[PDB]
Amino acid sequence: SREQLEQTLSEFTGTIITVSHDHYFLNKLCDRLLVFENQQIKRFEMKPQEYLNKDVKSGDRSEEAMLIIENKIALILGELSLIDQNNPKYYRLDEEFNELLKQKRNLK
Amino acid sequence: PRKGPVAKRDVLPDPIYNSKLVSRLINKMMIDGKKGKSQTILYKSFDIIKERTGNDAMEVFEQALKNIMPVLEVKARRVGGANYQVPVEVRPERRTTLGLRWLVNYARLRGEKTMEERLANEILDAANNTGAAVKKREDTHKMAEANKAFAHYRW
Amino acid sequence: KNQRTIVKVSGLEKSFHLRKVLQNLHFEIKNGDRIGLVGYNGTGKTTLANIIFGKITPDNGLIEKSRDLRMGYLSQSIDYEVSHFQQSIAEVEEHELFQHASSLGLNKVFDWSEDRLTHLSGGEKLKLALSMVWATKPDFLILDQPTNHLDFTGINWLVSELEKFHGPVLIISHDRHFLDKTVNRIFELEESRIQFFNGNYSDYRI
Amino acid sequence: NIESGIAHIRSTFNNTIVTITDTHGNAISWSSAGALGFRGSRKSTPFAAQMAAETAAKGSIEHGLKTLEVTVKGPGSGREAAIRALQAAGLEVTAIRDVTPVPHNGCRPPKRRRV
RNA sequence: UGAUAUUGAAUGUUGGUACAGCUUGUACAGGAUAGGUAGGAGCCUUGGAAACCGGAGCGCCAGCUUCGGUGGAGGCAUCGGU
Ligand SMILES: Nc1ncnc2c1ncn2[C@@H]1O[C@H](COP(=O)(O)OP(=O)(O)OP(=O)(O)O)[C@@H](O)[C@H]1O
Repeated sequence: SREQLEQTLSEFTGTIITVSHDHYFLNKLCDRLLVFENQQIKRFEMKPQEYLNKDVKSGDRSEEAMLIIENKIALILGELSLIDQNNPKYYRLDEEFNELLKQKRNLK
Repeated sequence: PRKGPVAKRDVLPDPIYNSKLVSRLINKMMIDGKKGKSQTILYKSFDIIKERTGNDAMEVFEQALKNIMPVLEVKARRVGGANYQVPVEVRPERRTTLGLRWLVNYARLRGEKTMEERLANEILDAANNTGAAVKKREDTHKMAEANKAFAHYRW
Repeated sequence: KNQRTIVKVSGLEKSFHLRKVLQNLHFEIKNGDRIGLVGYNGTGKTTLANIIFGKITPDNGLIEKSRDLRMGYLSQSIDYEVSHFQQSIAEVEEHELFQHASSLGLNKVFDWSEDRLTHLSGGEKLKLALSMVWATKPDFLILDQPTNHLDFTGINWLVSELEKFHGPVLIISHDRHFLDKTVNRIFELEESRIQFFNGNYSDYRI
Repeated sequence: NIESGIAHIRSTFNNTIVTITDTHGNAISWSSAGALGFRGSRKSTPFAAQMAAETAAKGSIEHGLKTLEVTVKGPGSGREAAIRALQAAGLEVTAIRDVTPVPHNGCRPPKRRRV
């Protein structure tokens, strides 16, 4: 009965409001949340599973830096993987890589 | 285009808040060249922002955009059989463009009756970064981080 | 203390009208057994439990149990037990009950009005019902459909507490995950005949 | 509890395995792209090699290593990422040594793919 | 194929029983890791209190545990609150 209900509700094109503490059932069916917290109802535009596994945004103004710097490390690391150490281009990429790694340490 | 980068277009600062960002959002809200409607919507929204929060509307708006503007986006690249999403840094101008666009679009989808109210609520959510537009920014950052391996690829 | 058989069922038959529910069931519950009684709706799981508890007399068969055995029964009609909570305060040592209650998240149960106590959430009813059963210090636990209305909190509580419990536990549940944490044996009741599987519920499925 | 060890990096075209052993080759710990949940194409990428090296290193640091000798095998692209990742974990890398097996004209290779 | 008789000895490993010792005990608040019950206002103290350090086990990451070395007069409570 639960399996049949799950199949049917995934197809239903109308509005569904479900209360369940079976988070699996919720996570399969629901795409948005109304959370009852601290005597307030807040609407969140995310799945049940994502809301719980969130991580506070206390340093969300800094994650932007950690994201950009790390993505540069990935780009330079990728190129180095394809080039022999004997190519003069290797030297420049390695210096930048070590310098960028220092920045990563400073942000952490 | 192939020739090379093309001259971007300036906007005048809004008469009331003396802000180019406000003016740009007004253009993003405008439909069918009806700039009147969009200016009225925004000014009414900013009154709701000040009347609700009590803080200055501009400060709330600027705080909201900060939470919306993305830093890394993903660009698709067809590498043989499978298509790879390559993470790319977002130019400062593009950050502003995406922020205003995302804000406006998701604001239009909200459930309040009037756009000004809708827009106001959306900006407030972004101020606390819990709205739809915020979620969009989360998604792109997830995609970029997930496909971080392929950053090497690029044009 | 040991694994001495506490409940032994043999040739248990039970019918309603013309519908056979239980047909020739032989099983034993021993000390420390954490048994999941599974099976689809209407298979007789509650009927079986009530016969084990003694609410329903079987048509045939014998139920052997220690004469002094105390059987804590969570039951399904919580409404009746929770309505008697006012009566239970006089019969149960207040202290222990309230100690549990606070853990289950029902804070300051002492102060609740009879209005609220009649208007409870179905999840509150269960939390109050659970606390009551455990304060009675039963030697054998029967938990019909637990974790139905419980939140993350009450599920973590019911798990950590079941593990601690000394006597045997018979859990009637459809919740795969609750079974996959608390039980080591599955009793599958199908076509009025019980089949036995070792381990939790996931392996039972396989 | 041992300090000096060898880091065997097996970088193939499909996966990068990193085993960490003592100087006498007793396995302390190991990690591989597959072990970290990468699948298919992802395991090959040098990014995965980095993560594999880090995970192997952090497992070893419990036993208390400080200096590593690195040996690289196979034609994969992982070696540089895995080596830099080991340095970033804190363990100093004395020397890198390519020990990819080279036959002196031995066994017939498998037939060439017609892709 | 198993039990058992012919059929013995020593060791190691692993369960059950009885005894003894080491000990072991964290909801929240409360000063904090409060196992239950009983008496309970004195107890310990160069026969080493507190405090410092080292060692070790546990641990809910708060912390308690005891072998100890420095250390030398307090330390703990019923009262108080929780
Ligand atoms: N007193 C009764 N009189 C008649 N029929 C009954 C009686 N009790 C149960 N039944 C029926 O016999 C079967 C036994 O139901 P029972 O409550 O024992 O099942 P269950 O395993 O608890 O199911 P569910 O999980 O759906 O509660 C069902 O068909 C039920 O309708």
